[PDB]
Amino acid sequence: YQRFEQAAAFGVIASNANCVWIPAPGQLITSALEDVNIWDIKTGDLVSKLSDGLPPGASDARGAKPAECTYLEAHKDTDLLAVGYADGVIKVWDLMSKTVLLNFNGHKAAITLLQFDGTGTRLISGSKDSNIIVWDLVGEVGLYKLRSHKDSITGFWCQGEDWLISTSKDGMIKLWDLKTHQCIETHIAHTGECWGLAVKDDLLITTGTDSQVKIWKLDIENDKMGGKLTEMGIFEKQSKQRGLKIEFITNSSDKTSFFYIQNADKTIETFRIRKEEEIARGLKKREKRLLTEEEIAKSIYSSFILHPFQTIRSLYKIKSASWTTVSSSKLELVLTTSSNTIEYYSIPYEKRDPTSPAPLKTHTIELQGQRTDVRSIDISDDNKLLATASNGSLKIWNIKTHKCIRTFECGYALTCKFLPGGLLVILGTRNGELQLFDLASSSLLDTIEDAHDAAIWSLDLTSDGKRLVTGSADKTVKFWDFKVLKLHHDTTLELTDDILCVRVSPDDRYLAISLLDNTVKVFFLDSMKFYLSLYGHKLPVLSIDISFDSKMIITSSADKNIKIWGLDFGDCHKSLFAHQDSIMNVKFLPQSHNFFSCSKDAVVKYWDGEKFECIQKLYAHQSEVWALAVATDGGFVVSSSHDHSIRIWEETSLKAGERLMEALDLGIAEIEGLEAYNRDMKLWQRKKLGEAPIKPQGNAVLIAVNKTPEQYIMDTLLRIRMSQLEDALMVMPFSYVLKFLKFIDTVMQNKTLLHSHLPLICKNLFFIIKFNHKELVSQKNEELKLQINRVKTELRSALKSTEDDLGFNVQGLKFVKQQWNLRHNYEFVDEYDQQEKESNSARKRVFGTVI
Amino acid sequence: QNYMSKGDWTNAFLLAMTLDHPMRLFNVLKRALGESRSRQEVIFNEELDQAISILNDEQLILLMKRCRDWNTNAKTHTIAQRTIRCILMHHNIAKLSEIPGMVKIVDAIIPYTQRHFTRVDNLVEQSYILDYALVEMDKLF
Amino acid sequence: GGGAARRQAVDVSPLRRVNQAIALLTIGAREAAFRNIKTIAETLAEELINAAKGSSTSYAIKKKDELERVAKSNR
Amino acid sequence: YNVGKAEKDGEIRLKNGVAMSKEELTREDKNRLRRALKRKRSK
Amino acid sequence: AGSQLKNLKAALKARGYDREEKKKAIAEIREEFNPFEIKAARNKRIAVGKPGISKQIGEEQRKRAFEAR
RNA sequence: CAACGAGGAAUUCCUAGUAAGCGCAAGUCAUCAGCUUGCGUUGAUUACGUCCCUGCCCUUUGUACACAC
Repeated sequence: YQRFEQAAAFGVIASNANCVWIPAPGQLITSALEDVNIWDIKTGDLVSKLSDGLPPGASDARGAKPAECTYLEAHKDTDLLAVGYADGVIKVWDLMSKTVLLNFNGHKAAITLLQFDGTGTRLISGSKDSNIIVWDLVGEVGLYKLRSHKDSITGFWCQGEDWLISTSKDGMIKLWDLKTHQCIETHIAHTGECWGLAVKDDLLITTGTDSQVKIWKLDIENDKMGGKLTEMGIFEKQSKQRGLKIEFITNSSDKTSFFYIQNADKTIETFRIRKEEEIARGLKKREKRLLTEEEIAKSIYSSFILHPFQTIRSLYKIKSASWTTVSSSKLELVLTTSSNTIEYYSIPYEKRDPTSPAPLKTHTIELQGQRTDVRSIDISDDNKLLATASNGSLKIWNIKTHKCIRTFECGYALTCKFLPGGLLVILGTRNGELQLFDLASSSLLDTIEDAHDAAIWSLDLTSDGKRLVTGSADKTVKFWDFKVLKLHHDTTLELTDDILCVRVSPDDRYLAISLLDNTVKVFFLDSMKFYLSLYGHKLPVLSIDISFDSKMIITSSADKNIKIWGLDFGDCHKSLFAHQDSIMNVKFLPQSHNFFSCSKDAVVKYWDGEKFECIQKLYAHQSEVWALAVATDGGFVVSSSHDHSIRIWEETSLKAGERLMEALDLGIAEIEGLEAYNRDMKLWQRKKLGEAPIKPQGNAVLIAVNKTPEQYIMDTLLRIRMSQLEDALMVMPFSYVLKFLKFIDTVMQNKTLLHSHLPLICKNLFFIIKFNHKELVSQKNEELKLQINRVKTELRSALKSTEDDLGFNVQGLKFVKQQWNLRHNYEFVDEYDQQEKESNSARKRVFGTVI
Repeated sequence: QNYMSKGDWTNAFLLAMTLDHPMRLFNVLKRALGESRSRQEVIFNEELDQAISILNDEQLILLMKRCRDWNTNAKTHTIAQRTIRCILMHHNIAKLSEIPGMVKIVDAIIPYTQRHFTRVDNLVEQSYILDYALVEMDKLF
Repeated sequence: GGGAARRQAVDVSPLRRVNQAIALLTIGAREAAFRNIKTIAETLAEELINAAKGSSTSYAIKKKDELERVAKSNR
Repeated sequence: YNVGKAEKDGEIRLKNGVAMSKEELTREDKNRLRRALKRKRSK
Repeated sequence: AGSQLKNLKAALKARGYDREEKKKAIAEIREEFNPFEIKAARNKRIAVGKPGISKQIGEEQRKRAFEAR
């Protein structure tokens, strides 16, 4: 088969991520969906779209959504870009050659921050699962995983090798000793979430849910447990929403610091922090009226040391920001907003006055976007493309360059079409208005106010183009002719129900209209004849398509399935269930019975109309695919979605016993090696110090598991099971029994792991010598005789030491119970009433017996 | 958490008792007991058993409930016996009896201590095969 | 080892030694009587005499010497 | 006396004897103890 | 060696809203894991017949012959 | 001037009145006589262990009441 693929994607400038700024104002790296694009603020031309080397839609593209980019981060000097995606992976690229250097999957959910540290070679990454991982770049390895937060890492701040400090989407800020990787000090920052973190070395600043911004003093050289990071006071903002990024600078040329808190909505609150001279010369002024009350006033600091500044607003909702500074009169701040647009503002400040009632944007890159989701896409014969938006941004892109060359202002526009000669656009809006535009001249040929009483929903030209059909939610369809280049309403068909799709056949034959009442009706255009009524879809029914032979129609709806109908008798053929949310649009190919359907769950799907298979399952969008349009000839198809994207699609095993034996042999070899080393040390310290042994290096596996040999043998002796322990001890020969006795003799000098394994040592040792008693008492060596005596003394001392406190506790606890009894048990002198009282007050337990 | 990491078992013990973290309490008592066997009237270190000596009624009733359900093992029973012993030798016996609830605990853990006394006494009994093997090894010449 | 062609020498219990002794003697008498002039009684007599004195002219103790020598080899 | 279940709700008390507190268990042991309780319910 | 059930579960994990792939896979595993409708001889130096299919064509042939007579 | 002197690679079955040898009868509504089923006579070798390999199965709270583990 001649399958499909993706040629190019565009329409996005700023997506659901952050932005990094690079100096030459300068350029900007930001996110498109799953690929990063670089822009020069000066002009705004797309100078780079760094993308994955595999086209989404190819043979090896995997069966899921692609990983949306979610955090840009840049190493300036050594020229790297660490970008991180929504599945958790981190790709590190060199910006010179634009290839992938490092892949750093690691995480389990989407990631929220990156940071290079010690400028090169180290990258720390925080994610929507609460881990935060340190990575080395010279080893390609996750070094450390700091794991104690609970919800989602909202920010952190590190210095090199000793201290990190993170704050997460619970209420908690944490300080991490990066030598031990244990959390040192934990506070509750804000009572809900904690969304911000910034610090200029003395003061730390955090923000939470609503306007309460908290100043902290971190004293890194502190020694107390609670008090490495203390809280110094709160203050307020003007926004009652989530401040979610704070960032600082030190402008030179005096020395000064500025920080911003961007908000959820539309607003960045900028702040100047002042200097120690005006701290000292402002302290007395609030210390006026002359001291317990004045000390309470001086303690209740934030408004003192912090100074608000020019509160920069924007038109849309703010997603990310970053700035640069010179002279303290060029706080030059780039800002990517949600409705895709970047904006380069710059506030001046004459070091006392900010010299403006409201700041000024110096650049704005917004030409290659829409600011809303494209509710309708269209195409020329083959050359141009039509994108229809809610703000009014009709845009005429071109296929061969992916640049909008022509754009207008219409309104809440949901459907549009071209006109068959090209260079002319019809469009209908969500109120009762229709509009006409062109390509060479300006916007409005004419608008028709009161084109319909209510929301228009779908229009269609005839194949010659002179006559178009508009169906609207005022329960009417209308017909319009082109009189000479103006619209002529002549007839109108009022239905009982809100018509929401129209279509004609591609040979002027049928008019199929989709009603809100779960059905479609097929009419004859030449008679308004009411040929057919196709029924049985069971929810209101979206896009129709008529085939090129005018024999076969498709019918999409919100029932998550498309139905194929034969138009000769109105008989159904398939009812194939696609698309688990809602099929928004469905379109045939030009010459074939193959078709495409794009749906509300971020997927387009390629089907055939003969076997009714799914030919292909294309997976490049991220959100609700609102429209798609096929070429008139040739058959390449464009699809446009809710993530502001427009994309083209073209054609192409030991056991117990022997484990204990090998553990015993290496353990006792290490043990008597160290004992020979100690005898060598005593002889070369008691004799002429001219020589000694060189070095016994400790065993590989013993230093690899970090265990003394007694502990190594002790845990493998633990790890054999009780059912095969009497076999594990019976398999081993008498030489291993003798070195087992050496092992027990050494282990009851370390009285820590003697007392934690007393019954195990007793059981194993007594079975060993009880089984090997005949040979043991025939061995003739005073070393083993002294060994047995030493083991006997230390073992029996440990056992009598534990049963001493056992017997003590028995007699003490029964004394306690008995003195409680003789204090207040009861008063019976008569033995029969006494025994009946004790029988009524006894402990009962009921048992299931068999008779 | 910082005390349990860096060592320091007495203030770790009283924080585990205040927070009522029972597995951490067993760990701080087991670690302090093991290092008490290591180093060298007093059974824990002196600061920790003074910290046991100065806790009040509801704290020692939850401590003895912890000792009660640790004593049902034959493994975790030594820690329970050392804690019961230091409570017994650092508190007042009339106070311990007249605390409301301290008979439904000590009657629960008298028979378990008797079971362990029987088991460890039989271990001492069958520990004399070493003595028999030594008298044979000395008869060998 | 899954079929790694390596042999390991084992000892052999006395019931297996008596079993394999009677087997070696009798089938040696059969093949020694296979198509010669002698019968099974005379070949078995020669076999039992030579095996009694241990002459290394018998099938049976030549087979024993081969089995013991292979065990000595890949001991 | 035999070790039943805990008389609190932030506590988990196994019949071994080892009482664990839910505030002191990490999330790995929380998932592991939940699956183990699911096994002991399912049998 | 290993069970026909274990090999059948392995074949289902091997083969894994298309329809004809499932028609092909189901027909393939049916005519593979049905060994009693072929006949296999033993090569002295192997599917040698299809008994049920030969039987049904031999009896449908004489069935239509009998109805014709 | 054809075959053949105990039958290759592989493969199947088998543990005591068993494998195998031996004959004698019957012919029981299905099946069988190109044989089938009985009946006695003679009667062993080697395992009777093990989960190492190949597989198949079971359990993974001890519950059922002490003691013990």
